[PDB]
Amino acid sequence: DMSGVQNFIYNISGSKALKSLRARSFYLDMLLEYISDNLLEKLELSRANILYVGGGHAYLLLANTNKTKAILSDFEHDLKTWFLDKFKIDLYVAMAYTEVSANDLMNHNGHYRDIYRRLSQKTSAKKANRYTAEEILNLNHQGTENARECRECKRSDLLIEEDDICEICDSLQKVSRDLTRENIFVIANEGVLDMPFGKKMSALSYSQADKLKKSNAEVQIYAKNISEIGQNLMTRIDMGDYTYRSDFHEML
RNA sequence: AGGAGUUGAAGCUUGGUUCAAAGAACGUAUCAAG
Repeated sequence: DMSGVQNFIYNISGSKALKSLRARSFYLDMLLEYISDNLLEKLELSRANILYVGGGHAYLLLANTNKTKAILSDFEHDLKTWFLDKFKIDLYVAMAYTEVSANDLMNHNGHYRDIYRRLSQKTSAKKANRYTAEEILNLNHQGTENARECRECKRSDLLIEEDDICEICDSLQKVSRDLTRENIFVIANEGVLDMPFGKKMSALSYSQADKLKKSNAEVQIYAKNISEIGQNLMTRIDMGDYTYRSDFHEML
């Protein structure tokens, strides 16, 4: 459960507000996609365990073992720290597990809508008490004063030189500029848009950088269309980007 | 030898016909988009 997605989509006041809007609306979905897929990868598991991924929500179905509990708490700590590095209080995921017996989801004694209700109660409980003590202490201690800010992300750190737009705040605009229908999305240790756990996204087109797919170890592919099912391994991400002309003057 | 008595009376006082028609209905410049 990502909270406050709307105020991050509309955290724009600059010139390029058409591009940044579609950039952020794509970016939240793709963050939720890679976060879920990396959890399944660290759970040595296939993508069949996803019931549904939507706008800000991702419901899952895993096993009930204590090893999964340990890796779930570690995933909690890593993901929470990575958001607290990048989006200070702006974005927050609320992972809560609920346990059910195998008889309990057979629906013979009922008890399924209250499984959703209990998961909502635990999600709201973790939403009520978000950060721990040392997270708030570090988050107040890392404050500093500067004479510059970015104009969308009104934010006084991680700003580039000679120009006054924050690094995600400019990366979204650039990657929104080069984004078409048949374009491919790729993630690796070198990219443009920041994702946990330290692997970025390039979102490069069919161009001179297609040659990474040869020996693409530790590299994943997010697709709009699927044609090749040999050694391509492109999984579909559902995003709708119809564009007639992209210039409003020619359009009118 | 001329005297009187009528000095105008009645009727219609406008009738019908189209009673605002076609045009423009904001254009631009910053803002934005590229």
